[PDB]
Amino acid sequence: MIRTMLQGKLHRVKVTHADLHYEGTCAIDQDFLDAAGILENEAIDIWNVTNGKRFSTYAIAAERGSRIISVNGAAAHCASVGDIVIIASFVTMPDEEARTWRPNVAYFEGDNEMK
Amino acid sequence: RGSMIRTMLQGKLHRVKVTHADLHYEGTCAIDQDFLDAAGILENEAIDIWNVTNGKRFSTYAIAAERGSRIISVNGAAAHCASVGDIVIIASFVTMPDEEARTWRPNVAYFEGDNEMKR
Amino acid sequence: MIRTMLQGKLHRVKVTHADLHYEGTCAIDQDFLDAAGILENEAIDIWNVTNGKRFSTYAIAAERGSRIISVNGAAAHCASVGDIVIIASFVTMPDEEARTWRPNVAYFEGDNEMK
Amino acid sequence: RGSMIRTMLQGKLHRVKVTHADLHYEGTCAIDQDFLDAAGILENEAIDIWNVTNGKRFSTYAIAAERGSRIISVNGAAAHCASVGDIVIIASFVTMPDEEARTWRPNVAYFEGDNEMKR
Ligand code: NA
Ligand code: NA
Repeated sequence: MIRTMLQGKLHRVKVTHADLHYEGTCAIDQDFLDAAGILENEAIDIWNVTNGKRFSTYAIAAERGSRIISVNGAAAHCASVGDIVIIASFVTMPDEEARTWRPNVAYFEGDNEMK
Repeated sequence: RGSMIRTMLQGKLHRVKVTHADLHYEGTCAIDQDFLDAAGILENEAIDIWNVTNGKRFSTYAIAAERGSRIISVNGAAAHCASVGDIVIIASFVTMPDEEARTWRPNVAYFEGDNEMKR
Repeated sequence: MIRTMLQGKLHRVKVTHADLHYEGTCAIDQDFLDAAGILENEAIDIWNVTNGKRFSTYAIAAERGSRIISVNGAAAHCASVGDIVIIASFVTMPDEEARTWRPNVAYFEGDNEMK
Repeated sequence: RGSMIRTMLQGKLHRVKVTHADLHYEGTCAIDQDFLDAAGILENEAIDIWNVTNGKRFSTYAIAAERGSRIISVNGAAAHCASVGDIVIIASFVTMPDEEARTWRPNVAYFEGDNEMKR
């Protein structure tokens, strides 16, 4: 059987931009994507610690070192600048592999400073 | 064998406008076949609809509307989630192994006006 | 690439029972499951035409011919007796097969009379 | 090859009670490893939580809490969706080909009282 497993997680990043009108696509500092194993164009779940909203989208890379978490398009209805969110992706694999799988978790403090 | 499988954006229709929404007398969401083609979306494929106007997010499937009709019809229970005039994003996601995912290019079609696909 | 496709749909069935406390598991007349290709223990989506709620659960079989649609446990917060719902399941398959895939759709009127 | 793949209930914890819920200082949901074993749920597996008390439904993942702790800890953003004392159902779903799905038996564990697993 095939299991759905946490691939990686950005833990407690702060939303830095949220534009309904002008922008549409969610964007995340490429360094953060790299640490969590999350890919450009991959499905992600965003869990908003500030307001409790939970939604699914995909992200593209923001510039390395920018520390950007940009939640745009329709998703701007779900997060505001300054909200603390958790961003996760999930992968599937057979049960035998899933039993030893290790996700990639990156922790943040302050203004999206990775620990 | 046993490769880790990613869920990736296959394609999307960016900022199409809902043209029809009927709760009672229709059920199935329908999208102009030309639009489905541009986004690589199939008839009967699962789609996510993200409503830019009201923020609602939901999952359904679509059938093809007549080519050239420019229809985006959100019917059945989903008519509680969108209305005629609303701007929505319609996406489909596929699964593939990690290596393919890392160079995958989604099929994105951009819209304006009367559901005119931009060049 | 692997596509997620509609497997089958029960179109406009009426909820006949909704018990939060006593029962937990959603149940559907086995004849209806058979017509839609939906399996016992399969993930299903329920889209409530009456109140707009959309949720995911799984169902077990109710007695053949009972015409039961029972929405119980936590899901009783999402539907009431008399609500009209659409129940769907989805399967995955490769793109090449998905292009010709045909879902199983069953239509209903009145008191869960299949057409 | 090309078999149609079903999403099936793998297992569930039926009517466990939330024992801890911390928004700010913790993130990860945790479940007594004995409970994970009984339901066939893995550490880091996607789970659905259906809150019997308040009707909220959400998806997350769990890590193992100490065996015998009887912990059901719903933390991070998910602490907006459950509270200590709430009765919840925790399910995981797996995928498999249609033939296997048709005879698949989910791993269901039933609870009462102080998160006591019924025989
Ligand atoms: Na407009
Ligand atoms: Na109790």
